[PDB]
Amino acid sequence: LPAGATQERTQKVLNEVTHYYLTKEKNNVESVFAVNGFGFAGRGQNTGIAFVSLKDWADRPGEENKVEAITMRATRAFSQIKDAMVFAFNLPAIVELGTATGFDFELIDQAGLGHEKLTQARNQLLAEAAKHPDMLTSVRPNGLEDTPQFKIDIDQEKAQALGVSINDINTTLGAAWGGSYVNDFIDRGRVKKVYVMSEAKYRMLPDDIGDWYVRAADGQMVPFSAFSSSRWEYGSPRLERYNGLPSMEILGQAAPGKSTGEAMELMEQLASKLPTGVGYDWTGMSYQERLSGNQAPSLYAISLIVVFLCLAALYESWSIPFSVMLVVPLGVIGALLAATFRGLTNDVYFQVGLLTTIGLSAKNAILIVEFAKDLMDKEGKGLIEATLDAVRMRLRPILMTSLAFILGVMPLVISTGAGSGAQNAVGTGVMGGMVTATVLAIFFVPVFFVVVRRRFS
Amino acid sequence: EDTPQFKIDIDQEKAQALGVSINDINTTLGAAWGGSYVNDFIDRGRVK
Amino acid sequence: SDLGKKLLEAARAGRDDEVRILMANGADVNAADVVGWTPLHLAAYWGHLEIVEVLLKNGADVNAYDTLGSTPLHLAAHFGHLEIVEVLLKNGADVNAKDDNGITPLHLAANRGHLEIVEVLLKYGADVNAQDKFGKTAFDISINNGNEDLAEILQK
Amino acid sequence: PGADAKTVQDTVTQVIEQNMNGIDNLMYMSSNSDSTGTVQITLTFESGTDADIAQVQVQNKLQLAMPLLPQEVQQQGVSVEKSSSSFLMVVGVINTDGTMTQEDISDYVAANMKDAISRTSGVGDVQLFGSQYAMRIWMNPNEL
Amino acid sequence: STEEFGKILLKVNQDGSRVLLRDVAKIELGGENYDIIAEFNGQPASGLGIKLATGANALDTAAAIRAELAKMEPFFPSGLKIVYPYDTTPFVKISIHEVVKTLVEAIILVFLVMYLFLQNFRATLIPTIAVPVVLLGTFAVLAAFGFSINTLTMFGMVLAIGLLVDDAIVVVENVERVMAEEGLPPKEATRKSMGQIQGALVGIAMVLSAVFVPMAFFGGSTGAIYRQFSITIVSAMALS
Amino acid sequence: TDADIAQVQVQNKLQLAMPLLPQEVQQQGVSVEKSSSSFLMVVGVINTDGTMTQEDISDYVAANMKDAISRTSGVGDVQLFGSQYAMRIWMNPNELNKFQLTPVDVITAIKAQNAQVAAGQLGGTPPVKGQQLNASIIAQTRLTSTEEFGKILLKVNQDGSRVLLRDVAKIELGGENYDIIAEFNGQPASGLGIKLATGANALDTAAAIRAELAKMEPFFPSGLKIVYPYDTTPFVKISI
Amino acid sequence: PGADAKTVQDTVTQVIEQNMNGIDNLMYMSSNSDSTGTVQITLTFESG
Ligand SMILES: CC(=O)O[C@H]1C[C@@]2(C)[C@@H](C[C@@H](O)[C@H]3[C@@]4(C)CC[C@@H](O)[C@@H](C)[C@@H]4CC[C@@]32C)/C1=C(\CCC=C(C)C)C(=O)O
Ligand SMILES: CCCCCCCCCCCCO[C@@H]1O[C@H](CO)[C@@H](O[C@H]2O[C@H](CO)[C@@H](O)[C@H](O)[C@H]2O)[C@H](O)[C@H]1O
Ligand SMILES: CCCCCCCCCCCCO[C@@H]1O[C@H](CO)[C@@H](O[C@H]2O[C@H](CO)[C@@H](O)[C@H](O)[C@H]2O)[C@H](O)[C@H]1O
Ligand SMILES: CCCCCCCCCC(=O)OC[C@H](CO)OC(=O)CCCCCCCCC
Ligand SMILES: CCCCCCCCCC[N+](C)(C)[O-]
Ligand SMILES: CCCCCCCCCC[N+](C)(C)[O-]
Ligand SMILES: CCCCCCCCCCCC
Ligand SMILES: CCCCCCCCCC
Ligand SMILES: CCCCCCCCCC
Ligand SMILES: CCCCCCCC
Ligand SMILES: CCCCCC
Repeated sequence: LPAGATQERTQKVLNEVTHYYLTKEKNNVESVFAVNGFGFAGRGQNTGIAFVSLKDWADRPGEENKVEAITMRATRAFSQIKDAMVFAFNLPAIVELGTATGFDFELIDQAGLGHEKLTQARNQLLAEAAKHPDMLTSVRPNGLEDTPQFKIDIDQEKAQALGVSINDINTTLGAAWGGSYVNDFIDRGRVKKVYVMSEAKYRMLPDDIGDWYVRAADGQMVPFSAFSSSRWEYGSPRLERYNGLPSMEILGQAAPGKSTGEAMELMEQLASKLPTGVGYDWTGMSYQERLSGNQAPSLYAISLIVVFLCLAALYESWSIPFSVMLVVPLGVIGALLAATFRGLTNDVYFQVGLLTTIGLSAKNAILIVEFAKDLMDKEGKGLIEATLDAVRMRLRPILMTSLAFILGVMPLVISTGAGSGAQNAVGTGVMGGMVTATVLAIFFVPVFFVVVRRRFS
Repeated sequence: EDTPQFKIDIDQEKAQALGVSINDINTTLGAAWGGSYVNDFIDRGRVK
Repeated sequence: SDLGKKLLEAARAGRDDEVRILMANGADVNAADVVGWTPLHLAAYWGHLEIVEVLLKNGADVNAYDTLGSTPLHLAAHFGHLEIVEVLLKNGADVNAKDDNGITPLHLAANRGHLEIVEVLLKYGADVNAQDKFGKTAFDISINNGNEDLAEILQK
Repeated sequence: PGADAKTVQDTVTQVIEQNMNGIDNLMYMSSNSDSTGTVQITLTFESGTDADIAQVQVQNKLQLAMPLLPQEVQQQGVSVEKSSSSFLMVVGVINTDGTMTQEDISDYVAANMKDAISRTSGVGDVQLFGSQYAMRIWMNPNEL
Repeated sequence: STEEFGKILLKVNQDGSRVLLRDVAKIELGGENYDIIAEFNGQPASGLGIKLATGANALDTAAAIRAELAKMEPFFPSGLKIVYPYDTTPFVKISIHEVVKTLVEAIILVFLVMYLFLQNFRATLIPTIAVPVVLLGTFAVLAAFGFSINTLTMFGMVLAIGLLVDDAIVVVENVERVMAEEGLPPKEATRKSMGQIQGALVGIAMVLSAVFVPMAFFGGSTGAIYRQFSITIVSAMALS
Repeated sequence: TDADIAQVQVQNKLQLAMPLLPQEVQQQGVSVEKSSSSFLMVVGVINTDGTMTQEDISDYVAANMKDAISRTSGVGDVQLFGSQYAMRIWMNPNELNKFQLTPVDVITAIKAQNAQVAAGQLGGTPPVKGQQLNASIIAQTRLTSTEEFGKILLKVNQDGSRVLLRDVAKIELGGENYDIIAEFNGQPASGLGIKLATGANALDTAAAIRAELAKMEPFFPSGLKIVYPYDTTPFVKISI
Repeated sequence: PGADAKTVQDTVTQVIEQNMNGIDNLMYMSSNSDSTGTVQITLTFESG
């Protein structure tokens, strides 16, 4: 709900949200856990969450009754609710990763500018980010905006004049309006807290301030009206800090067809043109990528170098290794085809699948080149004779493993049930890759072996 | 090495006679000549 | 209304082009949030000069008062927005307007030590002898704050 | 309790943050001070850091900063915990016949359910959704 | 008690009447704060957010929690009901079973494929022995690394069966070929067959290690996920 | 000996002693540190434009630099060569006696009138039904300037005249202490004496310190400049 | 100090014991609260 909205206003929206799910989605939704006064963006009366629990996977048949489809209808249905941002969304598989394409930017007060100047600098950065929709999408603050708050100035002179101590004033106000944890008591053999506070009806409105009296030194009761003066100002209901300095967290993500790295480079460029004493830094997933991205080239390099050196030792040859190593794309093309045409992503299950597909195609290729090479070395056969005999001997065991394994992953591909997201991500990239790895390698590996032996004669 | 130091003796009877509390004497002597950290304030956004 | 609250948000953020469009579409200038703040209050507070001028052209109450009796001139005078103070006064802002505490724009301008704004308020006929609920003048504030420059001007 | 964001930040968050020195393998530190009287300071450490050492080192530096916090905050307590979002499960407890408020159920769960679940095999941590009872004195300024 | 707090003496008037705490305030047992209103299908609610301990079995703990709640059932007041809005256990139970089904079916499919081509039951048995020895053995190596049975390590194994199945098929097929082409007895045929491939199999081990082992050395959250797949696939492939 | 466990054991015991220590000693912050006794390096800070005094530079280092260096891994201890600013109330006993006031009156006024008060909310939970308004109540906040401290009202005389704190004391920003004063080649300076944490790598920590110092330099005021008057690490790097 | 066993068990021993859950390698926990107001809570861990 908008800022300054009460618990009761939020409760009314949550009741509509609960009602929709128990009405429109009564075939799917088992329960709605309506938590008023709690949001991840920040605490406060104006926010809430409904944790929707569904019926068993058996009782929700087809794509119409899955968390994808219900999230869509729910968000769309709640579009019309006035004075409320209300949207449904699925949980991430693991909570702590966030999103790929997404970044986590910290805008930092580096020179004691203050809250308001950091707010202006953030608006300036948000404005510039919006002017690059080709590169950055949903560039938003993670925090809360300033809200009306009731500034009350205790007049020290009039307080001393009337003989009312400041401690009696501040305690009266704080205890009544804020509450005061006094001490503990024992309830049925369990230590528990004692709170004093005003009954609701005397701590609701600015008029109620005047109904509170403080006893002076001379025994006369003095209302707050006598020694106080109040006015509305704006102030933060949530002040963020990063590494001990005032900060404002900015979330966002790279626009479609852009890498996170590019989006981050623009955010650094735009941030360099912010006012004096406004720094920035990357946190969470962004800090993680910025360091994990530096690592990749080394590990890709070291992997490729050691593979070559192992094959070089196996074949006793600096050139022959290339005949095996050229198989890599034959597996990867079918994986990318199967993944793209099924509308899946380049996820970790797909990526590790490429290595197993590359490994098994590399394995097949190694035994073709081994048989061919030994026929030339031991039995003095010709390149083409040895190659044609090698691929003949290896055709059966290649087609057997592939036939067994492609049937082995077939259920994971067509799986629609519980945990089907991961099964699809594993199965689709492997099945597709194995079809091309098998089909192409039997025709291409002999080519690679012959072309390489000719080139290095 | 040891060094000259100013020994001051608060006469308890004379204090009780004049109606001056020992807390006020020790706070006055200590705050004035030694210094007293009273509470915190905010200097350009930082607690000091 | 729908546009009333979009004008409240737009006036606060200083989104000049959005206010222009909302002014065309007849968004309520007299729209007020829970504490009783109009767009002109929010423009006067956050120092958005062009929006103050646009809202006044579109018949916004220059002497609108919040739930504690504070006007836009109070906010502009308090937060040192010299151009807005002058524009509000040109469009007939009550220079001697008192909030529920008896605090005038002169008192607030004096307290935060805004010299130019005190001089402008005096030109448009500010009661220098105006007293808050505690009987304090702008002079009393200048003495207590120890602003010697401000003490000279208020001596008449 | 009753504290605005700035009051929390300027008496609690800054004082704690200023005392987070001499802890090993800290990558970064972030904090929220908000108007519900709450502060939350998350210290994130290097991958492969012993979480128990990271937690005791944070706790130890806090204990020495505790005398600098307000009397009200000292009283409530300042909690140092390892950060885990992943729950094994959420057990919900409800009243279907209108006899019990949410505060009534929460007190029952604290007193008669929470501890036995905490003591159950493989249970690493139990969090109560609500609070056990408090003796609430609801003051009346007219009678006062 | 609320009764005792009600009787707290605030002052004694001149006339002699006593001002108690119940005279100036309403004393009730309530919550510590009123910021959250929890509700479950409209009904007032509370609950326990339960977390799994370091090195604990998620399925055991869930079963153990349910046994403890069952013992608390008869002591609940009227209207009190346990509900399970969030529980990862049903999902994990299915995740592990679907992987175990895939590995069992994978070995069954090899039996069928081995019989289709080679067409004798003795040849079909050799992978049916060798593959479960490796899959089972992988768990022991997972225990050496202090790993759990989880979504990553288990899908790590179904990604690997292509490699584990091949090592079995390659050895048996090449013995069956050498016998068919040269007419040697099984013992001599196996000596010659392994003579052809044993150097290549050591080479494939060193090549696959070079592919997978570098996944383990990525840093942060992403690097920790790859390390689950890396140790699992390298371990299964090495035993194979 | 594990320095981590030694710190835990030493501090477990200190925590028993802590409540028996005088309140003034607790409020100065007791510290348990596991560092080398010797300095790894001194990071000096000077103003080349002579725009900032020794006291200004020392306050800048204390307020914008020290904390982040102190938090850096491998930094067992950081000595500030100078003092962070405090609000100094320099009391006059002649002017104090004139208005029948003591340091006890001054301290009580500074506590009463330099206070950050928790004042609760308009329309706070639990609310009445039909509440539309919800806003924080803001009462007294911490004083931010010498002017506001001077403005503190100690006493109102019988004739109505006000005794402010500036009437009985000189008020200024100035060191918590005035004991340490550093020079770099004769010119005004402050700095950080950094001692290496027990078992930490000197070179890696120095690198981390230099990395953190690079992040601050852009946001320095005009004239401020890091100099490196003492560093044990360059010799290690060059000699190897 | 000066609290009886029953009071000390309710306010200290159980409050501490409630939190001693889910520690690594805890075999068993034994504790006593006595008339002098002393608490001892001994946690015994797996061998090694
Ligand atoms: C029947 C079938 O399909 O497989 C069953 C059969 C199954 C593979 C079992 C898991 C596991 O004990 C298996 C081992 C290797 C366990 C170790 C030994 O004792 C073996 C002698 C035993 C043989 C098969 C068995 C008993 C199954 C599971 C997994 C159950 C676990 C979870 C997390 C739900 C399964 O049901 O999926
Ligand atoms: C044929 C190929 C051979 C290689 C494949 C081997 C697969 C091995 C996978 C691990 C299976 C053993 O895993 C073990 O399963 C049992 C029975 O489900 C679980 O048992 C637990 O969950 C089940 C299901 O909720 C409950 O009914 C039971 O009361 C509870 O204790 C154990 O917590 C788990 O540790
Ligand atoms: C820090 C050390 C790291 C080392 C890493 C290097 C890994 C090298 C990859 C493995 C290569 C295997 O190497 C291969 O081994 C076999 C052993 O059976 C050798 O032995 C060979 O000679 C016999 C002689 O009877 C032949 O019948 C047969 O053709 C072959 O086995 C090959 O000449 C060699 O090419
Ligand atoms: C036979 C030659 C070996 C080729 C495979 C070597 C590359 C993998 C190295 C590595 O450890 O990276 C792990 C990486 C982590 O994300 O996993 C992956 O993302 C999968 C590797 C990408 C696809 C490779 C094919 C490229 C075609 C040009
Ligand atoms: C190659 C098989 C070696 C198996 C070694 C098993 C190590 C036991 C480790 C026990 N634990 C999981 C508690 O660490
Ligand atoms: C049975 C062979 C397994 C070899 C796997 C090697 C994993 C290395 C672990 C790397 N790292 C220290 C980052 O975890
Ligand atoms: C990882 C690739 C290394 C490249 C090595 C080149 C060797 C070519 C020599 C061919 C000699 C026949
Ligand atoms: C690090 C890569 C080593 C490759 C050596 C190739 C030698 C070729 C000489 C003909
Ligand atoms: C035999 C293959 C082992 C590869 C080692 C890779 C380690 C990289 C460390 C940065
Ligand atoms: C794909 C399975 C092949 C098995 C055919 C039937 C064997 C008799
Ligand atoms: C003769 C084979 C050696 C293998 C080295 C790992």
